[PDB]
This record gives sequence, C-alpha cells and structure tokens, in this order.
Amino acid sequence: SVSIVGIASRCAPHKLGADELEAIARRHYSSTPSLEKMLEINRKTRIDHRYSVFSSDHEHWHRPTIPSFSECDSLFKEYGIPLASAASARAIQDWGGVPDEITHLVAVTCTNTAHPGFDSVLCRKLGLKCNVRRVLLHGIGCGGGISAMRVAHELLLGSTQQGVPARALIVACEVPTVFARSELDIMDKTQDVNVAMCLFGDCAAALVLSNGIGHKASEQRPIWNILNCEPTQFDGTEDIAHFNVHDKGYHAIIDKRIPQLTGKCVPAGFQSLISSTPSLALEEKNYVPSNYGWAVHPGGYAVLVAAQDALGLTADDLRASYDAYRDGGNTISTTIIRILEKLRDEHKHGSNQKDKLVLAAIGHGITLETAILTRP
Amino acid sequence: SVSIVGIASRCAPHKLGADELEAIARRHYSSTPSLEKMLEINRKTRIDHRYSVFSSDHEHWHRPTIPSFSECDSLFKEYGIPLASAASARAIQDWGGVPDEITHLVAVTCTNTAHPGFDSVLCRKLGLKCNVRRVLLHGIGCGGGISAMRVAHELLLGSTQQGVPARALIVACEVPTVFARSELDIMDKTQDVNVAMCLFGDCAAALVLSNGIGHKASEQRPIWNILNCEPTQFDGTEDIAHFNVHDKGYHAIIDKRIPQLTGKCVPAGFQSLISSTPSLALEEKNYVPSNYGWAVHPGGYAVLVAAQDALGLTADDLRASYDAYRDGGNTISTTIIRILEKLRDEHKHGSNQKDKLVLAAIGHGITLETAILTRP
Ligand SMILES: CC(C)(COP(=O)(O)OP(=O)(O)OC[C@H]1O[C@@H](n2cnc3c(N)ncnc32)[C@H](O)[C@@H]1OP(=O)(O)O)[C@@H](O)C(=O)NCCC(=O)NCCS
Ligand SMILES: CC(C)(COP(=O)(O)OP(=O)(O)OC[C@H]1O[C@@H](n2cnc3c(N)ncnc32)[C@H](O)[C@@H]1OP(=O)(O)O)[C@@H](O)C(=O)NCCC(=O)NCCS
Repeated sequence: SVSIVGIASRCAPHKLGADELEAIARRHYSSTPSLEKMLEINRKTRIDHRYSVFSSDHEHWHRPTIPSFSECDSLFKEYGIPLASAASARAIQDWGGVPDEITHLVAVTCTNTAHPGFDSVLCRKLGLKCNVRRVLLHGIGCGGGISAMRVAHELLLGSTQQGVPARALIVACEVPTVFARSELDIMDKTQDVNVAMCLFGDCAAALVLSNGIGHKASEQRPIWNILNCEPTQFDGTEDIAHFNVHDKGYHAIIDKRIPQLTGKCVPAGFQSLISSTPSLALEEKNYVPSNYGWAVHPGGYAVLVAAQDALGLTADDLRASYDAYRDGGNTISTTIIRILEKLRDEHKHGSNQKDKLVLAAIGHGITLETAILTRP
Repeated sequence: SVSIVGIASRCAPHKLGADELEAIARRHYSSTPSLEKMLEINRKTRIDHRYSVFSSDHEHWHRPTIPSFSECDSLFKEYGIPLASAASARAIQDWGGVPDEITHLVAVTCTNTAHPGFDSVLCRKLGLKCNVRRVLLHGIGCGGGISAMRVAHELLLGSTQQGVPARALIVACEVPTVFARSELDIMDKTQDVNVAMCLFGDCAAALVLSNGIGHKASEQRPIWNILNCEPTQFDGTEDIAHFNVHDKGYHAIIDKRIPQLTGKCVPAGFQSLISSTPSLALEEKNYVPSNYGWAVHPGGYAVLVAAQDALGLTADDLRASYDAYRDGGNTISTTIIRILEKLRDEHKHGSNQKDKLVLAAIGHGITLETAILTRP
C-alpha cells in the first residue's frame, strides 16, 4: 500500500477578520454599492478567522498603488516560500525520516507563476537530494491538494512496480492575499461584487507519503492507506469558476451556481469513485456516503452545506471541514491537508472515526478530485 | 515495459525569418545599439526557419501598444490550443488507439498560465473520457518535454503495478512569439540585449505512451521502450535562466554562461543516469556516450556544440537535433519531441541507428532532465 506517514500545516500569522478587511477597503475606496454589498457578505461567511502573510501595518495594505505582477511574484517568494518550507519541514519531522530519503516532490499553487517554480527553491531550503523527482502542478486551484495526492499515489505505485523505496513530499502553498489589492480595485471599477475578497486566506501545508518499501525504524507507521483516487471533469461547466491572468495578477470569478453544482457533482463523483475501486465496487453498502468518514474542501459555507445535504450526512460528520473553514477560511489547495491534520489529531486524542475516509474537492474545470483513504 | 507508441508535432504556420523580425523591430523602434546588436546576433543563430502563429500582416505585429497579459492569455487560447489539439490528434492517429482509452494526460507549457489550464480544454476538444487523469506541469521551461516523459513513465508503471491498462497522452504547447512585443519593448527601454528574440518559435508536439497492458490489434507496436529517466538540479545556478512574470507577460533572462554550463552538466547527468540504471550500471562500456544515440534539446546553437564536444560526439551524431534547431529553432518543451519524430522518420526510411538513445535537456533550476530509450 501507499500510505500517508507525515502531515503538517501552517497558516499565515496575521488575522484578517471582518474589521480588518473593512479597514483596508475603506482606507482606499469611497462607499459604492458593490463595496457595501461585499462588506455585508463578508460578515456572513461564518469564517471566524482568516490569515494573511501581511500584518495590519504592512505596506501591502497602506500603499496607494496596486502591486505589479512582478511585485506579487516577489511577495510570494518572500512570504509564501518560507511558509511552504516550514510546513514541509514540519511534515518531514512528523514522518521522522531524513530529507535525503525523499525521492519525489509534488508541489501545487495557484497564487504564483515562476520559472523556476517554487518547488525548485524548496529543494534547496530543505536540503533535498540533487536527483529528487519534482512535479509542480498548475491550473487546478481548489482541487490541488487532492490532485497532488492522486499524482503522488501513482508515482509511488510506479516505484513499487520497480521494487524500490519511494517517499513523496506533497507541498501546497497559497498566498491569495497577495492579490487582495488588485481584486478590491477591480471590484470598485466594475462594481461586480467579488466574494473572493471574503473567503480566501494564506496557508501552506504538506504530506509525506510512502510506498512502504525499505521501511526504517525512524519512520512513522501509516496513518492512512490511500486506496484509490479518481478525478471527474463535468461538461458544460467551463464558465463556473476561473482564476484569470491580467496585468496585476490573477482575478477570481466565482459563479453563484457553485453550491448547486456541488450538490450534483459530489454524489456523482462518489459513486464513480466506489465503482472504480475493485475492492469495494461490488457491495451495496459501499455506495452509502454515511458508511464513510468525509473531508470536503470548504469552497465556501454554502458548498459544505450543499455537499452535506446531497450526501445524506450531518454537520457533525463534516465537523473537521467546518472547523477548518471557520478557522482559516478557504485556503485553496491546502485546506484538505488542514482537515486531514485535524482528523489525525482528533484520533490521537481518542475520537471514534470510521475505517474508510473520502476526500472530495471541487476545482477548476469544473473538476471533482476524490480519494478514498483507509485505516491501517 | 513502458513504450512510446505514437509521435507527432506541429510547428506554427508562418515563417519568422531574419527579414521578418527586422521588419517588425524597425516598424516600432528607432535604431539603438541594443537593437542593432540583437538583429546582428539574429542573423548568426544558424536557424534557417522559425515559426510564429502570427502571420506578417497580423495585428500582433502592427499594433502600437504592447499586448496586455489578458490578451496574451487569449492569444494562447486562440492560437496555441488549436496547435496542441492538432498535434495531439495526430499523435493519437499515429498510435491508432481510441481517444476513450487514454487514461492519463500530462501537459506542459511555459507560455500560458490559466485556471483551468489548457489541458482541461484539450480534454474537451479531443473527446477524452470524463475521468481522464490530468497533470499540467509548470516551472520547468525547456526541460518540459523530457519532464513530462519522466512523469508519464512513472504513472504508467503505477498502473502496471495495479495490473491495468494505461495509455498516456503527453502534450507540449509553446507560443513564445505571443511575448515578442513585450520582449522587444523591454530590450529597447533597458538596452539589455535579449537573445530570446532570436531563438524561440511556436510549436506543439505530442507523444502517446503505453504500459503494454491490454494491447489491442489497432495499436502501434512500441517505437522505443523507456528504460529510465533521471533529473538533476545543480546548486549555484539559480540565476542562470529565468522566465519571470510581469504586467505584460513573461520576460526571459538568458545568461551567457549557459553553453559553458551545458558542457559540465550534460556529461555529469549522463553518468548519473547510467549509474541509476541497474541493467546498465555495471558494465564499463555503458558509460561511454558514443555507444548511444543522442537527442539534445537545442537551447541555442552553442548549447549543441558544447554538449557535442563534452560528450565526445560528432555533429553527425546529433544530426536530428541540429536539423530540428535549423528548421524551427528553440521551441522549448516541444523540441525534444520534434527530434524523436525526426529519428523515428529516418529509421522508418532505412537509417541505421543504435540500440539505445539518450535524451537530454537543460531547463530552469538549472535542471537537467534525461531519459534512456531502447529499441524493442
Ligand atoms: C458567500 C456566502 C458565504 C454567503 O453566505 P449566505 O449569506 O448564507 O448566502 P446567501 O445565499 O444568503 O447570500 C447572501 C448574499 O451573498 C451573495 N452571493 C452569494 N454567492 C455569491 C457569489 N458567488 N458572487 C456574488 N455574490 C454572491 C448573494 O447574491 C446574496 O446577496 P443579496 O443579499 O444581495 O441577495 C455563501 O453564499 C457561500 O458560501 N457561497 C459559496 C462560495 C463559493 O462558491 N465558493 C467557492 C469559491 S472557488
Ligand atoms: C546566440 C548564439 C546563436 C550566437 O552565436 P555565435 O555568434 O556563434 O556566438 P558568439 O559567441 O560569436 O556570440 C556573438 C555575439 O552574441 C552575444 N551573445 C551570445 N550569447 C548571448 C546571451 N545569452 N545574451 C546576450 N548576448 C549574447 C555575444 O556577446 C556576442 O556579442 P559580440 O559580437 O558583441 O561580442 C549563440 O551564442 C548561442 O547559441 N548561445 C546560447 C543561447 C542559449 O543560451 N540558449 C538557451 C536559451 S534558454
């Protein structure tokens, strides 16, 4: 089996509560209908705390000009990469192995574009071996954590086929608040309310996966085994979510139809996942969502609610997903790892969890990424 | 074994010769020393033909303003994606299988950033199945073709581990001429000569790979088997090559030290590759470059020469690499596939080639990507 053997996450350090966002908005823009509507919505997201790499007194929030794309890149390098290094180091510490033994690095972000990519820098910071096998995923957004898991899972199975040890570091790093000034400016000029301003926060998170070959005493035993992962792209959904490039960074388009789409896509993806899993596809009970633990990427509050109802679950089933959302908001590709961390921590402290766990996240496409994890 | 079973490429249709580039440059810029130096270098690259998606009368070459990043994205969608669709379709045609049986898609570009990424569009254009397993690689540049091969190779071994059929479509798509207007403008303003203006052309290319499981009569037999792929990142080389984001796209920095670095990195990477290949690592003869066929990404004319001399090879050994460079220039992640295509075509027409073939490409990092292919 391929197993998860290390987990860690690191939210940015500075709170970006509703009062903080309002202060930023009103500092730079006079009252307009879109500004007032955004601020009203901002207080109703049911997010208690979001985090930014930028403190309230940082020039990012006070400067009169919108950051150039080059500045946005430099800010990601300055603030995002250290967050990623820390999360990665901590996941390697959780694993217990040595950086030298990492054979694969699978990285993901949708808040930076660079050549070389941030994964290259991370190899140096962490002291990974010169022949570590890197993949930097692009284009997927909120689907990215599970996507990285899917990719790493199969790469590790490939090493199992060769009979050699493999250990993958998965690293997700997102600094969406870098683009907050640009988004505010676009909202003011167009008067199109952009709820991205209300939902997103900064975070990095990491996993270590193992193919179980060449296990050493220093290594943590499997936390979960990864049984199967399956993506689905849905026709007729292209316009639903976009993160489009422009002169001052990326601009988010978040269609109001996402929660309703979620309610239809998630159960369809679940059925498809189970159907594609030979060890489970034949028994009828395996097609009942309540027979599994669940972790759902919280694209927004209404996304959790839509998934919850459509799958026949309770809010308590998704407690860890609501908790992650409430304390950190939507941190894009990192959120699913934050939720896994919460679930792991609860189990350590005595919680009763089911033996199978389903991960699900809606990403650009529209794509649904899923995975099934099992208790060892 | 994992095998290559389909190959195709498609350069853009419009020639961008020395006269054409000079016409474009002088149309928008009065003479300066850096302009004259660039144009002088341009006629010495030993590239006979480069191609652009933009014809001589296209507004891209006549507009008085520099394209915004949003326009650059739209242009890639308008011109790049069709190029990728055509190359992909042709590779699938070469393979002979059904688009529905493609299990994995591994895509790469360094001339577009989008959410969803261009791979998502390609799935729809080609009619790939809803659960096709996509990866869009980022951050690697000229290393990208071999990088995609490395990733696809391991993913397919992962399916072999599971005992199921796997067929990967690899697609590389590069439209660097989209950024030519921005690059010209930066060169005028800074007076920093940018040889990127002289080297790069537009192209898409594709491979189909198979893990050999569930082989159908309709499918082409292995062209090459992929034995092993090995990347190396070299410390102390970070600033040697960068493709950095800014308001109007990406800007290339091409250090004069690249050919010198190539001459050191390639033999080192070759030795590492063989050392890491169990079926070859023991015999002394296997560490001699002349005992293999070679395909080297032509970063520029001087890069080919540096690799040739350092490996003890002749220009004739690298004939297909020089040929690809001469007719198409540096097409970034697609060039290595163009060379494989040339080598396939020559062999089909009766040429004598060696049993083993090494692919090598210098990419951002600085990274060297390598692969060893064998005749079935
Ligand atoms: C934003 C959100 C937290 C608001 O929660 P709520 O107040 O319970 O939701 P409501 O249905 O009451 O919406 C309240 C207001 O928000 C607006 N709103 C909701 N989603 C919106 C979107 N995507 N864009 C613009 N406005 C939106 C509604 O139009 C409504 O405006 P009104 O008061 O003028 O009628 C909730 O709608 C949500 O979680 N949406 C999903 C966000 C999403 O798609 N996330 C994925 C990002 S990739
Ligand atoms: C550009 C190139 C084709 C020129 O070929 P050449 O004329 O045989 O090479 P030379 O050494 O005679 O160089 C001629 C001029 O080009 C200039 N030049 C070469 N490489 C350069 C670079 N990367 N940046 C700026 N100028 C460069 C030299 O300084 C020299 O200028 P000078 O005539 O004022 O002295 C060749 O240098 C080359 O292939 N370089 C490598 C390109 C590269 O790094 N590719 C990777 C892109 S990722």
